[PDB]
Amino acid sequence: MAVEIPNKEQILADWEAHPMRRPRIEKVTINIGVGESGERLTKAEIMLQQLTGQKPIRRKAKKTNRDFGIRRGEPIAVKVTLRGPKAYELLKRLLAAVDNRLKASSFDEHGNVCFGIEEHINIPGVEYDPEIGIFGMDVCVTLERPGFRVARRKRKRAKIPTRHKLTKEEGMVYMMEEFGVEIVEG
Amino acid sequence: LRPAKIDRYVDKPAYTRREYIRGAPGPKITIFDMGNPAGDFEFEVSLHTAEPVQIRQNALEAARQQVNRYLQKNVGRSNYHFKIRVYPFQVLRENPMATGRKADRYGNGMRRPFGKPIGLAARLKKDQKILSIRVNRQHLKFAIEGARRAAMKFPCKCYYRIYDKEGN
Amino acid sequence: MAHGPRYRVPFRRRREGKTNYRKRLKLLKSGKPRLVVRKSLNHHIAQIIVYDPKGDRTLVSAHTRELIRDFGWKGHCGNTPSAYLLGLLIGYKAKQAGIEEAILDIGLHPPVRGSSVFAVLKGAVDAGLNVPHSPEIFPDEYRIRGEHIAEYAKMLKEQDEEKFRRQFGGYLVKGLDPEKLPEHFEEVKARIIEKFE
Amino acid sequence: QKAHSFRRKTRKKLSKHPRRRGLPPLTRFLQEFEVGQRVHIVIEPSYHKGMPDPRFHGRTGTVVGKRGEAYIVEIKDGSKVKTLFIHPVHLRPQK
RNA sequence: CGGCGGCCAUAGCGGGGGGGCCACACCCGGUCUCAUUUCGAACCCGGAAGUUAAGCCCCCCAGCGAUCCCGGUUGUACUGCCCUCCGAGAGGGGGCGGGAAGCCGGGGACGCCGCCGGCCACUAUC
RNA sequence: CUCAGGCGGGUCAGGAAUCCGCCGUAGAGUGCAAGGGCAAAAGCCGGCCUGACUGGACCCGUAACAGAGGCGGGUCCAGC
RNA sequence: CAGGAUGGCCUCCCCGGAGGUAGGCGGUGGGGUAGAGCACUGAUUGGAGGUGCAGGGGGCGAAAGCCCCCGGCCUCCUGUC
Repeated sequence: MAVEIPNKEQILADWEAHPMRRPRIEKVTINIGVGESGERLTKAEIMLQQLTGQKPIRRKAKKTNRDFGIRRGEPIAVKVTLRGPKAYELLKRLLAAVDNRLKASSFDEHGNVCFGIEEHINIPGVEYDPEIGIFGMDVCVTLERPGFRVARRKRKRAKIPTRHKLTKEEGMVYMMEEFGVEIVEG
Repeated sequence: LRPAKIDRYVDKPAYTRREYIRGAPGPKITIFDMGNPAGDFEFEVSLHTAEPVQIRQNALEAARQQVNRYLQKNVGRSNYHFKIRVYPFQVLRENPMATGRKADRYGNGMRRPFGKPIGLAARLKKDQKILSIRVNRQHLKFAIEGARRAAMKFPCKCYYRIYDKEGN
Repeated sequence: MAHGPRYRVPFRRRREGKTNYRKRLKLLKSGKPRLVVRKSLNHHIAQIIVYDPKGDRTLVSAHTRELIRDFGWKGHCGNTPSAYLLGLLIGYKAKQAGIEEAILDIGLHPPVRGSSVFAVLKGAVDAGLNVPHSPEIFPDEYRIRGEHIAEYAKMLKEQDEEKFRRQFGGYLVKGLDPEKLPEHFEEVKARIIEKFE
Repeated sequence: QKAHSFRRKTRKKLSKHPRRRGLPPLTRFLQEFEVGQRVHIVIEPSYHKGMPDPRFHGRTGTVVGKRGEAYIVEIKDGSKVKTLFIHPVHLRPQK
């Protein structure tokens, strides 16, 4: 169908109506799920740290399989959580490198979005690259309302019902405004 | 197989669970719904049970078939809906016998006088429906004849009898 | 608990999301009063509270709303030297409680040095109380005097931006701290007296 | 005994409705019980460490004094006079 | 408004309004005391310019849930007590003393209460 | 700091580890039978640490009431 | 184990000494057996409507190919206890 246009008007209306109620981007967590480590050592980690500009974190193993995660207590994957300008800067160079125009039926159901394209790492010369060359990615954006912060801390914990809650419509256009293109179909 | 002489009443405590018997043989009745749907008929005729019992798996199938055979030949299966409501759960217990001698008793006194599962039986309480059939008024008279024939094959007796619910 | 009769009892305070039962059970055992210190962004509260199974009774309260009025103190009320001189006011009313025992209920908060709960505690001891702690957790002199903050406050000014002296951010806009002055603290700290002048 | 040491005639006796399950109000753990006071002793299975033999359930004694955190209650189990040490969790006031 | 409790869903869900909300939130600076095996998000130092919109407080609506009651089923199901009372030796029934759940219909119930401060106040607005 | 599990989105051969949100009063986990207990925990994580300590009682089980050794635990206080 | 010992228990004597509570009622405590049920832990009988899927049959064949289908594997208002 179509999706962008109602979303955009709502978010614009809401800002005018109360300009410290508008939705925001809480974090962008860039991850490689399938792993570069389990049976090898991730040199993709070095590539990720330059790309984010922040320290990445190792990921302990669980369960027993035969692929990845064969024993427990071994690192498997790498992610970095970006917030603020550090996220926005990532998004513009990385989304542009890969494809745009992906369905809002292939994004999350809560106003959230995951991008799914694999291949190409920005920043030459690092993408030739020994030992791991260009690896795959998944980029998640968690969007939330401003008032939730109240819940997160230890004081005045409240789960905010629909009277100020994050609605699926607004979060997608807010991300798109920053850098992004979403297709109409969805 | 013994006769029905303890398989004809409730007298042993409810001990169903296959996690304390560890499995027991399935029902000798292989079919439970027969005929057509229950909305294609107006009226409802039951055979009604008046006495608590345990009725064996063997008696449920004999009773059920004997009704169904007559119903099939005369009426055809274009008409009637016939259901046997109950399901056997009740687990059965027997001391094992081969009537030995010498060192063998069978028996026993004790040296495990305890049960074994030979079957399942259905506990029919007062005011339950042993059989429930749907028919029109036309096809009343076949169902009543089948129903007399069941009533003998019941381990005791009925005294609420061939009962018009009426469903009307 | 949730909907219909299911596992676990509801509780007014689980829903409120306050208190730490574990800590609380431990605290109460001594039979000594709780000084319930709670923190906020621009208020800090201490109250000497006893427990009774019927409702608690509060013997004396003191607020940062009782230090702003009537003691010539402007300050901010979220800052560390407001907590210190709050310890002093509940240090003059703890000599009117007639017992000098005053132990910390922090509700649900972590213990790290340079905190409000330490800052008030720190003011209470000097006020003349005697309490159970082992020291390793008190702020330094620069926090109490109001000097760390003084170095930050001159740096930043509000509705301006510059490169060293009017740079954007909080700096304290008050009639007797326009740039945050440890002179102000020294006057008010001299006001010490149990008659509340 | 051959099937007794702390459990026998229990499961269902220590079981409760889901509404009476969840660790109980804090007030009762804190609750003080005086000496010269008559107390009902009721098994609370939410707290393992310090819990009566099921035989003791529903007995009524007089608090003879205290050891530590627990109290020492004199009770009559049958004819015999016995003293049982238990936490405030497993006492309720009579009236 | 706040803070500390008691009974611990009669204070659950949903939706509606206002704020008599510096002080409590969002919000903004993070140099410094300090939280992150990644990010001031979390924890903590600092501030309030902006937003009442949550939250939070107050008021209200029961459709859902939970609490309690009335009537119907029902004094029925079930039961303590006794019998040369009945049946072929099982046993049952009557009297007598008691009397449940599930369900249907009809309702109260969207808190109450205790202590202490506080913009405003000297009171209860809330 | 709060869970199996489910739901949708990413990654992979589905899937798992792993990621993002939403649902989720306990079905998870607690070495091992069974049962009971438990969600700001006894479950999960990080750090520190080695009290699985010495001594002497108290109490109950053992062995209900009601005699009955040895043994076990819980609960105290003293010392470290 | 067709046996002893020690209690409970029986009797006789002696000592201390004012209540005792088998009975019945109310108040304050404990509880899942009769009964009853679908609200869990739970075993399972049966037909619908989903076609959500592992697959044994067919089709535009590219024999369950994108797409629907039929043993069926498991949801859902229901169905025995």
